[PDB]
Amino acid sequence: LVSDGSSRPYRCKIKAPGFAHLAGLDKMSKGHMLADVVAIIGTQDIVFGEVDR
Amino acid sequence: MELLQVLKRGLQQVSGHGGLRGYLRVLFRANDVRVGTLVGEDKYGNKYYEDNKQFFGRHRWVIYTTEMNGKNTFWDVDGSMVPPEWHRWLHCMT
Amino acid sequence: MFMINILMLIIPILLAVAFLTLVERKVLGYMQLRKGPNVVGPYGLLQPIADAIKLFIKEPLRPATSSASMFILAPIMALGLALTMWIPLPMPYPLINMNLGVLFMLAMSSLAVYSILWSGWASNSKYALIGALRAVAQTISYEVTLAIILLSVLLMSGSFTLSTLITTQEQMWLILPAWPLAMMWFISTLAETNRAPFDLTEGESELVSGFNVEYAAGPFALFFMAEYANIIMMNIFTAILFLGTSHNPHMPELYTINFTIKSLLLTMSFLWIRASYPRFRYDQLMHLLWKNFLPLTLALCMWHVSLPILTSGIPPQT
Amino acid sequence: MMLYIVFILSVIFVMGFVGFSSKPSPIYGGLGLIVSGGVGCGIVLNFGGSFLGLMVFLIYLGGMMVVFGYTTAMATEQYPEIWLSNKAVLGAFVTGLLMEFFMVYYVLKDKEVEVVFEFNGLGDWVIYDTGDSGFFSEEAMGIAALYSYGTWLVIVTGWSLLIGVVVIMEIT
Amino acid sequence: EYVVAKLDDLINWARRSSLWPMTFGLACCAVEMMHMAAPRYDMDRFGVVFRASPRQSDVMIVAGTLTNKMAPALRKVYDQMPEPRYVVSMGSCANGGGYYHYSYSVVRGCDRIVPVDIYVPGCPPTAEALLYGILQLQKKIKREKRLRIWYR
Amino acid sequence: MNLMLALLTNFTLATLLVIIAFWLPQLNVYSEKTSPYECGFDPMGSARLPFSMKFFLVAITFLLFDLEIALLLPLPWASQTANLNTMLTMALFLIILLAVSLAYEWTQKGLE
Amino acid sequence: HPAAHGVLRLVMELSGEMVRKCDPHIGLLHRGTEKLIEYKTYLQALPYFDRLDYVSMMCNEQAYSLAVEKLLNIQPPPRAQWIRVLFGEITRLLNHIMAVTTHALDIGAMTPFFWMFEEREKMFEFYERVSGARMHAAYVRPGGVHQDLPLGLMDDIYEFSKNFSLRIDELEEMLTNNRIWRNRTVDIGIVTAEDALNYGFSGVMLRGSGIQWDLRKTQPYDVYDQVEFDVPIGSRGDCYDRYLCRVEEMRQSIRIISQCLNKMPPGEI
Amino acid sequence: TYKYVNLREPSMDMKSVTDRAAQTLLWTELIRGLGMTLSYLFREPATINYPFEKGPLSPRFRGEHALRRYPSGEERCIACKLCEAVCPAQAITIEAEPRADGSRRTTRYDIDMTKCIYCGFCQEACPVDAIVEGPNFEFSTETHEELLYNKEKLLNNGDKWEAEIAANIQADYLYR
Ligand code: SF4
Ligand code: SF4
Ligand code: SF4
Repeated sequence: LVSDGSSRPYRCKIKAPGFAHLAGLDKMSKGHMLADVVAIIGTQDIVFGEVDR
Repeated sequence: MELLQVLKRGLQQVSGHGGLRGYLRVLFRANDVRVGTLVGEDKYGNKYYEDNKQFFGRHRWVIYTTEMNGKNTFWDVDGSMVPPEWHRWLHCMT
Repeated sequence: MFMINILMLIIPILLAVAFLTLVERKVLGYMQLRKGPNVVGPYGLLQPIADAIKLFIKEPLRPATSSASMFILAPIMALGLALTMWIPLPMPYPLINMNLGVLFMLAMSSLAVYSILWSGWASNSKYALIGALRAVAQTISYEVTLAIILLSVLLMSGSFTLSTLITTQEQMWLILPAWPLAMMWFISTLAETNRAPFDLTEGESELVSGFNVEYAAGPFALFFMAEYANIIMMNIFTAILFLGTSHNPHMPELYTINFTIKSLLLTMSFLWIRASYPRFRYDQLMHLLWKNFLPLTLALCMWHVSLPILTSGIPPQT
Repeated sequence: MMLYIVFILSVIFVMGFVGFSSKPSPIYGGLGLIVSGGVGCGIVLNFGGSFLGLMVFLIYLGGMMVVFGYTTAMATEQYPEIWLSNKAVLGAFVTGLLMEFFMVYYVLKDKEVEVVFEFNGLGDWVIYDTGDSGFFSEEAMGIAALYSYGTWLVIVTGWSLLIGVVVIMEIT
Repeated sequence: EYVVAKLDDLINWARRSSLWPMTFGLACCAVEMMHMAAPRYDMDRFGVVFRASPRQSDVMIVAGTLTNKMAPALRKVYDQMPEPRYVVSMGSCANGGGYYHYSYSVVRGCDRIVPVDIYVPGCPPTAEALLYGILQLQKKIKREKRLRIWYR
Repeated sequence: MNLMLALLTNFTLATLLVIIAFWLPQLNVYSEKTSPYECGFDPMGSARLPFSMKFFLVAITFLLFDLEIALLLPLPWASQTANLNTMLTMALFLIILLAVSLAYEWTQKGLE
Repeated sequence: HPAAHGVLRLVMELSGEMVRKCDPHIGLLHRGTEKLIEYKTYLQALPYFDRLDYVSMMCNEQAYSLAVEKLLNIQPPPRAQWIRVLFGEITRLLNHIMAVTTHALDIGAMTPFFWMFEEREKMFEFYERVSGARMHAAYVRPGGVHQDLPLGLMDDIYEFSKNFSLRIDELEEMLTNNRIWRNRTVDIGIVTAEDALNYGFSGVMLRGSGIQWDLRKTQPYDVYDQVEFDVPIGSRGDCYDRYLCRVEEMRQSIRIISQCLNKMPPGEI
Repeated sequence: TYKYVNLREPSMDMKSVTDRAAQTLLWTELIRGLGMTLSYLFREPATINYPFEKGPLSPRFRGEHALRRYPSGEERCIACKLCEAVCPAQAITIEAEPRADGSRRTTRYDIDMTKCIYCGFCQEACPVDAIVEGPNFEFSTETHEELLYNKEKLLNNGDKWEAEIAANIQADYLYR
C-alpha cells in the first residue's frame, strides 16, 4: 500500500495465492493422466476473482 | 418392541387431530403434519402454533388459511403474508 | 388372448421405471437429511405424470452436423433389448419357456452395447465421439468376469433352464455355498450397467454428460427410460439366480408377493450406494479387473468343477 | 406364419449379404451383417438345432463384430456416407438383386422350368423331419459336449489358441 | 370451443411445475446459490431439480459479474437451450453491475446481452429472495398458448 | 408360433414412439434457426480421430479370451457321461490353457 | 461443471493419453479493481477487499486493517484484537470445510457435501447476529471492530463448539481410510523439490510438504502470541498429505476458539 | 515448534503382517467406516420446512430499506446529504429544495436496489437517524424497470412495518 500523503490512496496492490498455487500446475502434473488434473487443482484451493491480483 | 411404542403418538397424532378430516387437510398443505402444543392468537386466518421448546429452528411455525387481500384461495402460499409484527417473533429475532 | 398377456406386461412395467425416478430422490433424500419431492403431489406420488409431459412438448433439436439415419435406429433399440429381455423370466410362470434360455440373456446382454457405439458415433465430435468409444471398452471387459461366474453355479444346478433353478434353491438359498462368487455377481451388474461407483459412462465428473449430451427432451426420455429398464431387470434376475423363493403349486400368488418384497429390496441397493462412494479414474477401472477380479473367477471354476465330482454329488440333469 | 417361413428368411438372408458384398462405406457394413448374422441364426433355430444357433449371437455376432466395429474408429474413414446414394455403389447393386429374382421368378413360375432347377420341389418341407423319436438332451446337438471321445480334436484347438496371443503380443 | 382453454390447465401447469435450471457460478453469488440446494432451504424436491447439461435445461440463471471475455460465451449458450426458455438474473451484478458498473472491462448490465425476465437485488440475495424470485416465475406462467391459434 | 408375435409387438411400440416424440414437434411452427451454433462446448473441432493404441488392444485382448469360454461352455451337459476321468483330466486343461495365456501377456498390459 | 465455483478455460495438448502439457487462461474474472481503488477514500473503499474472495470474509480486512494501522502508528484497544482472533480463527473453519468438500464433490461423492452444509449454515448466523449480512460483512475497519456484539453469542459459540468435533469425525470415517478414495489420491502431483519453495508458494503445499514455516507464530499479528497451538506437518509431498493437514488443521482451531472464550477482557472497541 | 505427520515405519514381524494381510485380502478395513459411519442414518433429519417454518436472525440484520418518521410525522430525513456521500456503490441520489414553510426536505430520493452492496454505511452516517435497513427480505419482482426506488415508494415500505423496526433499534442502540 503506497500512499501519497493525503486522503485517497495511490497503488493498492493485492497479492493472493493463485499466482503461485496455479503458476505450478503446468509443472506439477506432467506425466499423469487427464483424469488426475481435475483432482490436482482441488488441493491448491484455487478460488477466482481473487486472481484479480 | 418398537412397533407399538412410537406408534401410540401417531395414532393420537391422527385420531386426536381433526379425526380423518382435520388430518388429510393439514397434510395436503404440507407434510408438516405434526401438531404443536400451544397456539397463538394473531391474526386474520393465520395461526401460530409454537412447539414445546423441544426443537431449535423448526420449533416455531405458522399456518396459512385463505384469501388474505385480493388473493388466490389456498394452494398459492408465498410467505410474504405474515403480519409485520411476527417478524419480531417467527424469525426468532426475539 | 396371448396378445393381451403380452401388452399387460410392457405397459404395467413402464410405471415402475417411471415411479422409480421418484423414489430415486426420496430415499436418496433422507440420506442427505431432507424431504423428497413434496409440494406437487401432495405426497409427491403425482410428480412423474408432470415430468413425462414436459419433455415431449419440449422441442427436439437435431445437430445440423449429424447423420439422421443412425440417429434413430440406435434409440429404436435402447427400448427393444430392454423390453425383450424381460420375456422368458419366471415369476413363477414365464411368458415363454425356453429350453436353454438362461444363455439367452447373455445374447441380449451382449447386444445392447452395440447400441451405445452407434449413438455416440452417430452424432458428432469428442464429447460423444471418443467419449462413447471408451465406454465401449469397459463394457465388454466386464463380461468375462460375468459369463464365467454365471457358468460356475450352473455346475451346481445341472442345466440351462430356469424351471430347474427354482427347484435347486428350495431350502438352501443358493447364496450360502458360493458366497465368494455372489459378491462378484453384484459388482459386475453395477459396473456393466453404468451405475454409481464406476460411473464414468454417463458423465458428471470425468466429462460433461456422457452419451446423453446431444438428445434434447424428445429422444432422451427413451434412454432415461431405457437405462432404467436394465437396472430393475438384472436385479429382478439376481434374485431368481440366488435368493430363491419357494414355488407353490397352489397359491401361485404368494410366490410373487414374497418375490417382489425381495427383488425390490435388492434393487434399493444401487440407490443406497450412490449416496456413498466416489469414482475410479478409468485406468484404475479396468486395471482392477484383469489383475484382481479375474484370477479368482478362473480359480473358483477349477473348484466348482471338482466339488460335485468329488462328492458323488453330480446334479440330475443333461 | 405359413410353411414358407423358412424360405422367407433365407431370401432375406441372401439379400442380407449383397448390401455389404458390394461397396458400402463400411460403417454400414456392420448393418449388412448383424441382419445377415441375425437371420442366419434365425434359420438354424429351426431344424431342432438350438444351442448351436444361440451361440453365434454370443461368440461372433455379439462378441466378434464389436471388435470389427470397435475399430473403424482407428482406421477411421474420412466423412462417412449413406450407401446407395452414389452412382458408384448403386450401379452394381440391382443386377445382383434381380439375378436371383429373375432366377426366383421362373425357377418355378410354372409346372417346371426346366431340369436343373426342376428337381427341387417345394412347400411341405418334404425332408424337414422324420417320424418321431425319444429324447436325449434333445436328440441331436443336445449332446454336443464330448470331453469323452473328442480329445485330439480339442488339444490342437486348445493349443492352437494359446499361441494366438504370443504372435499378437509382438507385432503389436 | 372451450376445450382449448381447459387444455391450458394442463400444458401451462406442466411447464411451470418442472424446471431444470442451469446455473452460472461466477462470483460471490454462487455460494448463496449452493445453500439453496443444501438442506436448510431445500431447492430440489420442491419441484426443481438442480443443474443439468446445457441442452436439457429450461431456466438459465446468471450469477456473478460478466466481463468482456465472458459475453461471447453466454450469448452462445443461451441459444442452444430449447424453446420454453427464460432468463432469470440474480445478484446486484446482473442488474446493472453491482459496482464495477464504471469499470473498463465489465459489460454494464447483462440485460444488454439477453432478453432477461425476472430480477433480484443485492450482493448476495439472501438465499431467500432467490426462491421468492422463482415463486414469481412459477406465477409468471399465467400465459395462454390459446388466443394465438384460436383468436387470430 | 407365438414368439414372433412377442417380438414385433415390442419393436412396434418402440419404432412407433420415436416418431411421436422426435417427429411430432419437429414440424412445429417454432423458430429453429439454422445457425451453426450446435455441437455444444467444443465449438469447431477439426481433426481425424487419431489412432490411440491402448484403446485398441482392449478389443483384441478380449476377443481371444472370449472364444474358449464358448469352448468351455458345455461342461454342465458333459458332467453326465460314461468314463469321466477323460473329463476332469481334460476339462481342467482348457482353464489352465486360458490362465497361462494371461500370465505371459501380463508382463505388459500397459495402461489398460 | 469442474469450475470450483469459478470460470476458467484451460487448454492442454495431451499425448494420446498423458497430458504432458497445460497452459490455462485465467482472466475471465478481472473486473478492473486496482484501477478503481485509487479513486475511493480509505473507509469508503473497504468492502472491495471483502468481495475479493467468497469464502474467507473477516480474514480479509484483517490484512487490510493491519496495513493501515501501521501507516497511522496506532493500535486497537485490547478488546478489539481478542475479537479478531475469534472471528479471525472461526473462518479458518470455513475454507477448511469447503476445501475438503467442494474439492471432493469432483471425486464424485454426494453426502460429504449435503452432510456438512447443514452445519456451515449454523455459522452464518454468527455473521448475521454480530453485524449485518449473509456473507460479505464489513466489520473490521482501520480502528478495530465496528460495534460491540449483542448480549449473547457466548452461549451460542460455546454451545456450538462443543458439538463440532463430532461432525469432523463424520468426514473422517467417510474419507481417510476409505480405499476408493485413498487410491484416487496418493503420490499424485508430488512437488517435493526446492522449486516448491523457489516458486514462492505460501502455506499449505508447504507445511504439508516438509519445509517448515508459518506466519502466525514467526510474526505476531494482533494478540495471537498468547495462545498455544501446534502446526500440523506432512510426510511426503503428494496430495493426500496436503489433505491431512486440513483435517488436523480443523482440530487445532477448536482449541483456540475454546482458549479464546476465556480471556476476553472488558474494554472499549 | 514442529510436528511430524506421515512419518512411521511398518513393524515387519509376523504378528503384524498378518494384521495387514487380514486387511487387504479380507476387506476388514473399508467396511469399517462406510459399512457403518454411513449408517448412522438413524439421526433426525435437519430441515427448516420452508414455506411455513423459518430460521434464526439477529436484531442487527440488513435488508429492505425504509424511512421512518417521528410521532406525528416529519419525514425524519433532513436532506443533509451524507448517506449519499459515504455510499461506496453510489446508489443514493438526493435532491433537496426548500419546502414551503422554510424547513428543508427532499424531493427526489432514489436508492437503486441493484447497485446497493448492503454496507451498513448508510445506516451509520445519518445524524438525525432516519434511514434504516429493514429486516424483511420481501423482494424479487419480475422486471428491472422496478427495483429502482423513488421516495414515495420507500416511506410506505417503511411505514408498512414500523412495529418491526422501532423495536429493534432499542435492542441494538446501546452497543454502538
Ligand atoms: S455482490 Fe456483486 S459480486 Fe458479490 S455476489 Fe452479488 S454479484 Fe457477485
Ligand atoms: S437520512 Fe441522514 S443522510 Fe439520509 S438524507 Fe436524511 S439526513 Fe442526509
Ligand atoms: S446500503 Fe450499502 S450501498 Fe446502498 S447506500 Fe447504504 S451503504 Fe451505500
